[PDB]
Amino acid sequence: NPINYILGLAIGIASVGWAMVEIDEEENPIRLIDLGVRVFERAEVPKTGDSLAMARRLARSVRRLTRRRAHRLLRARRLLKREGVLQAADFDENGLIKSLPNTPWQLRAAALDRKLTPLEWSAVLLHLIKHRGYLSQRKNEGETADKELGALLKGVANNAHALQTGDFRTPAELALNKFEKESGHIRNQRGDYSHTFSRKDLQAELILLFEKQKEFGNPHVSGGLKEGIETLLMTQRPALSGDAVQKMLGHCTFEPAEPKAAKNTYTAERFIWLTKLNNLRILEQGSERPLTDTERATLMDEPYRKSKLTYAQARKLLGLEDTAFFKGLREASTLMEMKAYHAISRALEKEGLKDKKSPLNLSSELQDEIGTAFSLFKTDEDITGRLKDRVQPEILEALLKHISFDKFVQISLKALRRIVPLMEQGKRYDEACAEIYGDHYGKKNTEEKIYLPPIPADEIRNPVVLRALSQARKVINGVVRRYGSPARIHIETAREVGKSFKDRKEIEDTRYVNRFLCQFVADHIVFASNGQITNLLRGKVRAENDRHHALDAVVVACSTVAMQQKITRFVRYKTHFPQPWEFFAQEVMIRVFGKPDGKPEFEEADTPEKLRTLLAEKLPEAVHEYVTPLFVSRAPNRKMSGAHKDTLRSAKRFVKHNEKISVKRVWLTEIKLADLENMVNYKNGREIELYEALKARLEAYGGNAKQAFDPKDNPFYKKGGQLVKAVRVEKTQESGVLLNKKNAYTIADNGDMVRVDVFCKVDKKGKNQYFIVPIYAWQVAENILPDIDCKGYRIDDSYTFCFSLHKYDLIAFQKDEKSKVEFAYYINCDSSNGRFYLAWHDKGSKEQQFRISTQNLVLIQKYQVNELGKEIRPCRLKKRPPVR
RNA sequence: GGUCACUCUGCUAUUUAACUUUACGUUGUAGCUCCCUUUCUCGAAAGAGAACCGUUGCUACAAUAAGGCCGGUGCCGCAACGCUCUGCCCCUAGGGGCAUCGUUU
DNA sequence: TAACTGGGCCTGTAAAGTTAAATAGCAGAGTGACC
DNA sequence: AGGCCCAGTTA
Repeated sequence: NPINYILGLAIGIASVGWAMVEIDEEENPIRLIDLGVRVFERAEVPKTGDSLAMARRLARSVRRLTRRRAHRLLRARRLLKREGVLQAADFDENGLIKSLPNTPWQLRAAALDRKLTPLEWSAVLLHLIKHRGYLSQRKNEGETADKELGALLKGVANNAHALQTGDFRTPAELALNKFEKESGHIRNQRGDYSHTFSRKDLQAELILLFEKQKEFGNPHVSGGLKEGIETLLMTQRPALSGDAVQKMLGHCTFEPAEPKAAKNTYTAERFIWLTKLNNLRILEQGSERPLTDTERATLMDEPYRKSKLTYAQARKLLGLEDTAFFKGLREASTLMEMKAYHAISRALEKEGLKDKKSPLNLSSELQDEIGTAFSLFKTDEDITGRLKDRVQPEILEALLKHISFDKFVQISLKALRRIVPLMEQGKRYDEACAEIYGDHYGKKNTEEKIYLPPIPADEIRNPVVLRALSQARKVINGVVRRYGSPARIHIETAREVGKSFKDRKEIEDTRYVNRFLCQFVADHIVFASNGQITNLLRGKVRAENDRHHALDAVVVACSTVAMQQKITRFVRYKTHFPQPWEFFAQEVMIRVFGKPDGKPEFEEADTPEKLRTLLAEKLPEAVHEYVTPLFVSRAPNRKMSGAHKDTLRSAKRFVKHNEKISVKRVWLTEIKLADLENMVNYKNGREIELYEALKARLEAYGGNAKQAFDPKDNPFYKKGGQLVKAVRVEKTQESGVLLNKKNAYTIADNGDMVRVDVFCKVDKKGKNQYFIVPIYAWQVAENILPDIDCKGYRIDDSYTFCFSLHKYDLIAFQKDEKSKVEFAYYINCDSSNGRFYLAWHDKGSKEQQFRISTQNLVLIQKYQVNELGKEIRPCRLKKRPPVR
């Protein structure tokens, strides 16, 4: 099996591809061999550009929030029962309070003046616990500039200031006189923050109430009840706990199994100091010069004595005035800050055993330990658990009172302890590294294999580029595992593939430019091509990616020569760089498209034999049987995960009387004429005059609902004087998802179809009718297998099972009794008509390059297998797979 | 000497991953409230007055994935990656592919 | 009265913190490989 | 972009 490969691969954000070539003795390729292109599912939400895992993280966060709030209210009700406020006869079967009042603001205001019923008192407590305001929970240090206070902070601070004035005693009293004043309502509406309170003010109201209801003879003012309610109001789970920081740390440079040193460590701060000092060889007298040993020793230990050793103090300590020095800094801005030592010193001088002018002292190892503790942990529990019986209790209490460390450095404490004395002597960082670790300091151990392994867990930041590198490794290994190891493959990352979705939309080498790809390919196995000069080699060209990756591939296969040499020379500051060779300038255009030949309108060479024979008769001995008509390979998605749509709609009629409609309120600002036509009180004829008034108000502005119905400029009023901010509108709901089935009639649109199972049947008039059934994620969660085919009737035993498929799986095409074979790729399916969206070997821009097809009478639709760059086999399945 | 790349430090900008909360929004149920369909009752008429349902606004409460686990204030569940355990599909005992399998947990 | 077909509508959101990591720009120190 | 309905047309 003779083999030779310098093939060449070109990658992009939405596609990768490769084209093979036969090489000779030295750096010269003969005729090409084979090509194949894979496409991508861009790893980001298409329109927004958000990460796919970002929505998952937000869903997890809101799940946790909702669940913890529910359980906090449950604990509140259990405490209400225990402390004797309410008895078991006051709780229903679901644990809720019977006849619980719905006026907690008025009751919170009246509790300042009168006695409260146990029901009123329980309602007030539950209302204070459920709506508890915002907690600052940020670093207590600050300055005299707060410019970025947004809407939430502005509202909270304004309400707090209005509560600190001598007119309103409590937040509920202020809420009642803002309810009446201008808002008309109490809470926030339409994403506003004007009415939110600080949790400190709500805690103050809770304490003051408890005191007042102690004055007025409320029987339930127990200390246990007060402590429980205050704990339920104030307690929050910590943001960082345990190894949360440790699991997020990088790896030390030289020391293999050692964690990074904290930036606020003694050793690390002295290391930064010595780095600055020894690399400060910057004194310009017309020529630079280092600092002598006596100069360094004199200036070194001043940052401990004073607060900040700035450049002015440095000059005033030793130097002159004419050889200005102080390299490439062009005032004197602090030059160094011993922030860890100075911060510990001022914290201990605040309350502890310390004097202001006197210099403080502690074991350098203990300083290291406390820095590491405050960087790796934030809760007092974990910090004490790490520093108990390592430090004294009083100084530990002071440190927990006023110390907080955040950042880290790139090298461990062990390597730092080995390195910093060599810098104290005067040696440079690289000198110490070469002296200690023998100038190697990292062993690639280049286990060059034929197959390329994947990347590790902490691969890179960008998930789009992570997926790019993963599928690039896949496509490279697929060809290396069957065509031998390549000599000078190809490299090709587009300027847009690198990074910057937002800049990508602005455009419609500042990127993660192969820093993990170049290293990976160079170690575990090449030609570094440049997309700018990758269009160059003599040979637009149908920008729509039928084979748009193939040209980039064949030319990334040709970048190893003086072209790149004087390209680097032109990057340094050359006119001609042609490389015409092998007389395939138009043969490649013939092969990669299939039927291009400069004709631009001709039947595709969709057959192997036909393609080879026709190219043999086109512009002789360059024909190689190891080729097949090229078509793109789709990365398929078979994930069974997904979620239903977030919008909740009424479904009382849908389940009780089985009319296929949902009802949802629509704001008058986002309303349209069709919504008015689907008003609940209009289509049943309840409120015709209101409908006519709304229609007139909309038509007066020609459909501009944001301007016709605008608060504070054009409010709408019903007959009688009641405001209308939204109206219930009916929508057609053929299929849905029932939610909260125990306590309500609520539905949500299906969303996230995971797969489609297609059955085929005969016996109407000797013809084949196909029925297609959808399967969504919620059905997989509920473990059900549907039997209704999108418009069709039930699936009985008569219908024989034919197959099932997911997105991007290819199938076969009839389109009629007598037509062409038309292999295509699934994209979507229609829940109403059963239609299919499809795309063929053309890149398939979903906006315009779509194809629509209905499926009831197609006379042939078949499952297919479309593995690597071109390895298409026919797959057949006969056992209907279930869902769990 | 220039070009590129790499290690370390400082500052800046952007991006990514994890976690803690708040305020909304949506649906439902109550209560008060704006309209209003229908059906009745009292009326000899005029006129009143009730009731279900719909529904405007405000307040409260509930739900806010659907669902999996298992030796309670419990862990997961809209993502990515991979072939060590399984299935499917595929290709020649060997090898791939895709997962409903596993990992980040 | 049932399919086919082009058009077109609706889709969950903002704000406040604790962290870690990745890319790029500038300044400072060095290394190595090419031109 | 996914989901899928709407009004017209066609067999």
